[PDB]
Amino acid sequence: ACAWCLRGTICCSG
Amino acid sequence: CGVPAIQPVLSGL
Amino acid sequence: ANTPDRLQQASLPLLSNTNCKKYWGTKIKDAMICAGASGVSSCMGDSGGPLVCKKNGAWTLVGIVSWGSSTCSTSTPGVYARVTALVNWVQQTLAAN
Amino acid sequence: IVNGEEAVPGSWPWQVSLQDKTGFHFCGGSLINENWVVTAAHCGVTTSDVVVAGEFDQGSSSEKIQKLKIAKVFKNSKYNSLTINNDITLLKLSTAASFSQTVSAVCLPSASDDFAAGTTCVTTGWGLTRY
Repeated sequence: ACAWCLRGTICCSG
Repeated sequence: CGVPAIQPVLSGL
Repeated sequence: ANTPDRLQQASLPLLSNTNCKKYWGTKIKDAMICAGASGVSSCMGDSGGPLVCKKNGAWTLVGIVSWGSSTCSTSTPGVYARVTALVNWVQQTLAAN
Repeated sequence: IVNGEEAVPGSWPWQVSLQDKTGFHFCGGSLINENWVVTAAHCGVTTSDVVVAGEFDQGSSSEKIQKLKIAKVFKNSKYNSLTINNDITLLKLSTAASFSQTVSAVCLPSASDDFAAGTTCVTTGWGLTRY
């Protein structure tokens, strides 16, 4: 379970 | 709002 | 596993908060809505974009791409910000700025 | 999007790409009028970033795109980064979009609208097509 962004610390796999 | 000039096409719709 | 150069689209059903809870439990809050579990999924890079449904014929903003499974599993529903529960805040803000 | 399909070019005219100064795409958003975009709060947009409207193919210049600048960022003050709750942010543009065949607005609902479980809806974006 994680945010579906690309760049950042809340994003999946960083 | 909500009515594009170019109509979308979708598979199965 | 890289980005598509051209814009993608996919069809998907809304869930009730009761069924969505069968997968995600207590992570589901009142300002959230789920769609998917149907063979498709949003994935990293889609964050902040639209989920739209027809109302009185017009395409209408029902969700904002928010979060879900870390492998983008097409068996699991995706989670979206619920615009109905946030739309009065939108209105105040526009009105005052 | 995993298991989706290419869109008809120009058919989702409210879809925008949010980019940094080097031109790297990090999130999407939606136009709601000539001056305002709706996106997610976790994206962390600031006034350094750019709003790109009217674009289809990110690898080609066969498009008339508009690069728009951000006047201010309104993050929802109930946004909780542990629960990812109240995940909404508004972007006011310092230069207005000019609406056309490939650039215009999505409707906003009433608070009172009802979208019933099991309705077929639609999602769009330029995210990963596989893990």
